[PDB]
Amino acid sequence: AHAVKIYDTCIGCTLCVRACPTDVIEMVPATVNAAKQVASTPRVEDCVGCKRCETACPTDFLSIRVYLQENEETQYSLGLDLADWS
Amino acid sequence: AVPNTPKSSPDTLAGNRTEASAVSRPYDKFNVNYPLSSPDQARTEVTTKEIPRPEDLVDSPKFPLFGGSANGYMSKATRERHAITWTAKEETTFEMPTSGWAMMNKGENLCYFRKKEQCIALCKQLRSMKINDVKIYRLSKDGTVTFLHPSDGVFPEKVNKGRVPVNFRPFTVCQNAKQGELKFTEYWTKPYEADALTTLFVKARVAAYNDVVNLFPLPNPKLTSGPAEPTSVDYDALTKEAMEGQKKRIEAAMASV
Amino acid sequence: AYGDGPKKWGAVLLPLTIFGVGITAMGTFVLYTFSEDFFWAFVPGSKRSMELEKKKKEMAEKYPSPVVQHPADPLAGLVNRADYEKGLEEAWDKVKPKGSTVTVEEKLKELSTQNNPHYWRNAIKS
Amino acid sequence: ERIPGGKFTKAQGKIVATPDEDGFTDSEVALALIIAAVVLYLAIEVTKSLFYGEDPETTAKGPMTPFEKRVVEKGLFGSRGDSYSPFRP
Amino acid sequence: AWVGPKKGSQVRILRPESYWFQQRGTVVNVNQKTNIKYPVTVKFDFVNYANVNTNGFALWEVDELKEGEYDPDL
Amino acid sequence: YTESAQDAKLFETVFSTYTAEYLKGPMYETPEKMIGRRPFNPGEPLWGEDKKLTSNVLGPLKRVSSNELAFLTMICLAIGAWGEAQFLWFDPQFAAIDRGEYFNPIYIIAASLLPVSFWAHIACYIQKANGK
Amino acid sequence: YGRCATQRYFQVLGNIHDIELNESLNSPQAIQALSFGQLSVILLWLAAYTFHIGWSGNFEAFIDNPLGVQPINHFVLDPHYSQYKVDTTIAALTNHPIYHWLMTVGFTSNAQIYRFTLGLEITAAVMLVLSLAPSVGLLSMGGLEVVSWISICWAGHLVNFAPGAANLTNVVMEGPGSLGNLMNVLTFNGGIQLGTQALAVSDVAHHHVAIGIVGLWISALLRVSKYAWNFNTQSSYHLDLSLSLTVGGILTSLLAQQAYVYPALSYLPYDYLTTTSLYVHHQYIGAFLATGGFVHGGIFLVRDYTLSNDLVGKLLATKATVISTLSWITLFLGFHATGLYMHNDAMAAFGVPQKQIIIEPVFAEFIQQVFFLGTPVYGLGSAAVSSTPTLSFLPIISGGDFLVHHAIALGLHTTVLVLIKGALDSQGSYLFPDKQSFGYGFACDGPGRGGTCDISTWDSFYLAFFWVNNTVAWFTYYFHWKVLSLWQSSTAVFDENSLYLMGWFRDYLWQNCAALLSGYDSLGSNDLAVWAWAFLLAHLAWATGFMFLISWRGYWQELIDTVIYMHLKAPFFNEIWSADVVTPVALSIVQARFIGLAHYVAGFILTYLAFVVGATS
Ligand code: CLA
Ligand code: CLA
Ligand code: CLA
Ligand code: CLA
Ligand SMILES: CC1=C(/C=C/C(C)=C/C=C/C(C)=C/C=C/C=C(C)/C=C/C=C(C)/C=C/C2=C(C)CCCC2(C)C)C(C)(C)CCC1
Ligand SMILES: CC1=C(/C=C/C(C)=C/C=C/C(C)=C/C=C/C=C(C)/C=C/C=C(C)/C=C/C2=C(C)CCCC2(C)C)C(C)(C)CCC1
Ligand SMILES: CC1=C(C/C=C(\C)CCC[C@H](C)CCC[C@H](C)CCCC(C)C)C(=O)c2ccccc2C1=O
Ligand code: SF4
Ligand code: SF4
Repeated sequence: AHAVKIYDTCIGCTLCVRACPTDVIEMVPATVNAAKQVASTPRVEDCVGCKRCETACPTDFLSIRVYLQENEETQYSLGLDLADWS
Repeated sequence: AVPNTPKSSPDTLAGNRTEASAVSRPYDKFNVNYPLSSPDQARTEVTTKEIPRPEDLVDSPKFPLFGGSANGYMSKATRERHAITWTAKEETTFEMPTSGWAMMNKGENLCYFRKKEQCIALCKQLRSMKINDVKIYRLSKDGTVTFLHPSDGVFPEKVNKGRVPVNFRPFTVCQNAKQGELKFTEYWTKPYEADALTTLFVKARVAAYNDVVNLFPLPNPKLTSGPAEPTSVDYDALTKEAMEGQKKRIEAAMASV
Repeated sequence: AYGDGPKKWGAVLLPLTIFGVGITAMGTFVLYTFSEDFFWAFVPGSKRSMELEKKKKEMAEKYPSPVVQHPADPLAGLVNRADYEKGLEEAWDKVKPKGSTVTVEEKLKELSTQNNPHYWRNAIKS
Repeated sequence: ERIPGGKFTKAQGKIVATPDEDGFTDSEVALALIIAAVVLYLAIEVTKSLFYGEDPETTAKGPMTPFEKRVVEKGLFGSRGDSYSPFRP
Repeated sequence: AWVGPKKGSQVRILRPESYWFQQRGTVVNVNQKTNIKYPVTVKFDFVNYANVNTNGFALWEVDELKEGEYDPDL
Repeated sequence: YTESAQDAKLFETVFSTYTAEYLKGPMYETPEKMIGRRPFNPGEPLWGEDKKLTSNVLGPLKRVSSNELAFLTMICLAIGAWGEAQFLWFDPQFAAIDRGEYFNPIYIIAASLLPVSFWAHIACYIQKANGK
Repeated sequence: YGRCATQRYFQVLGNIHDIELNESLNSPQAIQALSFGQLSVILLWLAAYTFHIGWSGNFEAFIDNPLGVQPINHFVLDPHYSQYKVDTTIAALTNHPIYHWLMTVGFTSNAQIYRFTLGLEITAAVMLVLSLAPSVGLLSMGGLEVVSWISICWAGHLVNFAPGAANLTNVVMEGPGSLGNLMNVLTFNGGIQLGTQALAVSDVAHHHVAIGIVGLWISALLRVSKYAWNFNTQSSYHLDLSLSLTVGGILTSLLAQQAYVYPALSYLPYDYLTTTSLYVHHQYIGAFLATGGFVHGGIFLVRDYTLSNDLVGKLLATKATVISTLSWITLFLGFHATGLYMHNDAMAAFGVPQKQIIIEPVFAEFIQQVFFLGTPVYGLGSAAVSSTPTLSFLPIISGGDFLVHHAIALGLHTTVLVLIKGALDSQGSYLFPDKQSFGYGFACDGPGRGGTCDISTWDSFYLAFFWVNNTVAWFTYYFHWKVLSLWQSSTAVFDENSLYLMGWFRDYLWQNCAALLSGYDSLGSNDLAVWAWAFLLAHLAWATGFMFLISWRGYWQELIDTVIYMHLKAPFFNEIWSADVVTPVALSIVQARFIGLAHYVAGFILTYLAFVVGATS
């Protein structure tokens, strides 16, 4: 499961949420940005690692970071379509 | 048909897919609240009666106008299914996530897919066509149904109450500890998983190491079975003067800030 | 003759050494793939690795080492963590912004706590 | 008999002189194979030792030798460090 | 009272990882709320690799520069 | 009291500064701080706040006076120069080998003392700068 | 079990020896045990060579006529041979100087070789025994004192087996005696001794005793320098590994150079193929070791270094200057070397070879004449002729060697540029500011920020290994053509046609492939058939590396998905294979890049080895 993290620099764009093809990122209330909302990743197990969320983050560097973990691949992380491991 | 599909059941072909995933991939596990972020988040429960497994549905009225394709999921070769339940306002054409085209029903609609990515792509397409209440479910091997996507009822693009932040790190991305600083710890290869306290502590520790004018010698252990070496340096006096130096240095540093 | 020697030994061994040995190696590697200890040291959370970690912890807590070791928890190195925090508290009170309501122990709890359920050692219900 | 290939083999006229006999007979080859079998047994032992790693009790339950005690105490031979460095000094 | 750099004033970025580190940018607006961690919104002539030239910075990550104490030639 | 983000950053700075100034002393006890790893050896600080080498950097001859080290390095330099000159150019020893006779051990032993003189004069200046 | 993917293989096999990640045997005792096992493998490999040389080989016939006999490596018993090929082939000939080494170190019989094989097997058993019991006690073994003692013992062996040892009067029993008595076994004549056309065994023994004694003294001096100023501030297995690898690469490259120019094995220069293979092999090994030193330096930066105001911190702070200046050096060298070569190509093509830009290597000629040569060959710097010159195999340089050395400098500087750039950007670039938290090797950072392909620090080595192979190819072409011209007595075809690159094609590659390609044809097959076959095999491996490097994953993952669909829809097999066991997935990006590089370099090495054999046969 590719770990995905959210940092203080997030400004509540919701672009990372809209860019996720597997509904990993999620908008929680917070008191750190003017938008009063901050991205969170409660469904990292569905993260394929495509880094579309990083392509849509407007901050100077990625307020959302996807750390690929090749030693912990999952059928959800590998995007398996014809093989089931459950 | 035996040449079209294998004659054995999906469970028979699966063998011990479970009890081997727990061995082959012991890391692959879901957290205690998979679709949600906090334990006290309603956690709406659905059963097979609401969203049945696809092998139990034949010519269901809720299926869209789909002609079948080779790009669907692997029946009898995979057991995990993802289902979409969305309600239409009119009967129009849409692209299946597995290529090909289907036509939505006037009312309720229901599709089955293998990967959640296909379901999310279809949800994006439908919401682009002004469709609400797109609910995405997951079908397990034994038939347990997990409700996903608008897990708390509100789409993730819109902030909603009761959603605890997850994987939120209270600093900038480059304020993570370096791997060398987190060496010999559980976070050596994964500094992004360290606590804020741990990262700050190691970032202060590296600075402490680079001040050998005040760093403490940390005397050698007494491992040999013989008598203690008389030496020529008093560790007690050094410890006392190091306590004094630490006190004065902390006082000066706090005066600076 | 010159040919004899390596001819007979070769006719015995080269079939063995190539066919039998390589085929046995391939088959045993396929078996090792389906073995429970398949790359156990490099698969996170594997049963053998977790049992080894538990036994290492048990040996460390049963046979203390006179020499100082690298702390698995960086804060566990402190000989008196109580004194560490007490000093912090004193320094923070010295440089607290006015009558701030924020205390040191609450801040340490806030920094130490972290919600990363998807990180392993947390997905193993640990 | 060989068909020579390459300009230098023909030019220099080097001949591959086959020895009249073999060179190792058969008994000494058998002795070499026996010694290699012993080496193979030792290699199997080493492979079993390394694959399962070092058990946690050894180096923790077995007390260090006085040489090892004094070396760790005084920081010698790569101790007081985290490196191997066979060419230490 | 106003806290942070003045609107429209050139500031030098002190954030080590920022694409415009030690470079210069114009302050668009500073959020006058104590809870905002990165209120100082700075606009730069150069766009980063994401083709975005506006970012918010913390109060301690920007150095306000006087009208003639910086280098006009970058 | 509606803690500010700047107040949180101030606490982070205070924590980092306090930790940094606290882990230096004998209250952290990490393998790095063990003698012969990062620290300066117990009773022998090599340099102080100013980066000036102390007499402890010389080791066994940490209390040999500056005058004695100057004499040692000058004598070693003179003897080594004499040995090198008598080995290479004046009465060359390789040419003596070509004559079938052995080397002259005096020349080799003398010429061995030039790096001795080098490190000896470096140590001599270290002692002189420390007032020894 | 085994409900993983095929990606598990290439994911773990890429780190299967990354023992720092292997928590079980993570202690340094285990790493020393790995060293013991590796040395046991080396001993068994040397035992292999000695056993097959003494079993089916002509060493007893080699010592008698080292110039007129071709050394035999092992007996060939391939069942695929046709009776003619069986009658054609005698045995696998020798491409290594083990016959020469055994002759030099005093082997005079196959019985001695057999005892050597037994001793090698017993020593491998000893190494395995030592590896059985890792222990801080065994960590004491080693050190520069130990290797210097090994050198002293080797000096003793060479003294015992020097050709003049028979005339030696026993020093330890009858005293040192006259100087000539010691000269029977210890000499410093210098250079080739004529006859054997190699350094005297007395010279080598004397060298080794001197080196061992000096090494003991140097180790003692280094340890007293550790007495005062005792600072092991940065200990890392990768830092020490980088030190060892860089020193070993320097030593191996120096070995290649000084073993060609000062051969130490008797009757080695008479064997052209073994000399060329020796030089090429050792230069490749040295370049690989230097590249490994840089790689492990990068790894130490990635996951073992803590930023400080030290040497490495200073290097990192001004890494932009280092990378920019290295880029300037590489750009200048490449621009000028390529431009001069193209100018010479145009001049030679246009029938005007005089108008080529031939910059005389006057600096290297000055060094050679003033410091090395004993006769006036060029006359610059000095013209004195030595009354009693010594012999060696130092080549005489000319105009083309200037351009070739500039190509070598370009290759070395570009390799260093890539390696240093990757290692120093492992700490982060403005495209990837947080590379310190991503590990040494990773695929990419995605298509965002314009693209981040090959941004990993491991990808820096992946890119620089092509340059390593290219630089080694350049200077090994240089060495091979130089020695081919010297042996074929041309020495003017090289000096004129190496100025332009069409010469490097026509006279070197196209010319020296004539006999190799005729290894087998319609007429028949000769002893070079195996090398033509290996030539083709190496080209095939190189182009498969091209496949793995050019085409990337996604395509192949979709294709493999369709193949899985075919299998799951196939009759008689969907009942048996559900793709759940070892799921076939495409190679990961890092795995694909490494496998493509591996095929590329395997084809590289095998192609050049086959070409060298077919050219210098
Ligand atoms: C690097 C080691 C090595 C290699 C590659 C070879 C290669 C070869 N040997 Mg051989 N051999 C070796 C060492 C080696 N030998 C040693 C040390 C001995 C002394 C016991 C022998 C004794 C020997 C005999 C008696 C015969 C061969 C034969 C052969 C040929 C056919 C293969 C075979 O049947 O092997 C059989 C070899 C053995 C049974 C001996 C075991 C080999 C050593 C001890 C193991 C070395 C392993 C090494 C450390 C690498 C391990 C890692 C690996 C997994 C990658 C082939 C050319 C045959 C031949 O010429 O027929 C045409 C034959 O009849 N060998
Ligand atoms: C004594 C020297 C030495 C030592 C101890 C190490 C040790 C290590 N290296 Mg290292 N390295 C070295 C030299 C050394 N290296 C050199 C010289 C280079 C430059 C070439 C490198 C380049 C290098 C890289 C780039 C990396 C390492 C890594 C590592 C670590 C993991 C090794 C691993 O699992 O690889 C796995 C080993 C393999 C997969 C071996 C490949 C098998 C080969 C290719 C087979 C092909 C040959 C085939 C038979 C030919 C067929 C021919 C055909 C015609 C048939 C480990 C600590 C890794 C690391 O630390 O990352 C965190 C890493 O990424 N090393
Ligand atoms: C023939 C193939 C080839 C060529 C020419 C180059 C050329 C270059 N590579 Mg390169 N590379 C190659 C294959 C090649 N690579 C392969 C296969 C790989 C493996 C992936 C790499 C991996 C690689 C890396 C990883 C790096 C390079 C770098 C470089 C540059 C080094 C600086 C230099 O020499 O400038 C000289 C430039 C040339 C020779 C290009 C040709 C220019 C003209 C045509 C020749 C001169 C004509 C004349 C003088 C100009 C006329 C001027 C006026 C009259 C108009 C250079 C542009 C390094 C770099 O960019 O640093 C600056 C670097 O980091 N390369
Ligand atoms: C970065 C530039 C660079 C590099 C890396 C090298 C590298 C090398 N050169 Mg070289 N060379 C260069 C530029 C360079 N050259 C230039 C510009 C010229 C003038 C045409 C030469 C002329 C030259 C000759 C004649 C010889 C070498 C040789 C060599 C090799 C041996 C080392 C040596 O002699 O150092 C030489 C290094 C220098 C002289 C330093 C040059 C570095 C400067 C900074 C580059 C710019 C110089 C500038 C244009 C001069 C302006 C002059 C003007 C003010 C009057 C080595 C591969 C030798 C060789 O081929 O061995 C076989 C040899 O004999 N070089
Ligand atoms: C020598 C030696 C060694 C090695 C070993 C090895 C390395 C082995 C391997 C082995 C192997 C690796 C084997 C393999 C095999 C394979 C096979 C045997 C296959 C076959 C196949 C076939 C026969 C068929 C083919 C085909 C097809 C399929 C199609 C196309 C056509 C054809 C027909 C061709 C060592 C060092 C260890 C030690 C001892 C000695
Ligand atoms: C990445 C990195 C790293 C690594 C590094 C390295 C890897 C290095 C190497 C280095 C090296 C590898 C070096 C080398 C050197 C060498 C030398 C220094 C030599 C010299 C010599 C000379 C100079 C001489 C010359 C000559 C001759 C001999 C002849 C001719 C003439 C003349 C005189 C010229 C580290 C981590 C650590 C740090 C950080 C970064
Ligand atoms: C061809 C190709 C493939 C397909 C190649 C694969 C899947 C590997 C080929 C496997 C070979 C054919 C061996 C197959 C299995 C053998 C039976 C050996 C099994 C060994 C195990 C038991 C260890 C990729 O996956 C790929 C990925 C990324 C970039 C480029 C490419 C690429 O070019
Ligand atoms: S796109 Fe980036 S800044 Fe915007 S909400 Fe998502 S993570 Fe935060
Ligand atoms: S990498 Fe892709 S799947 Fe993973 S969180 Fe980002 S957008 Fe979602």
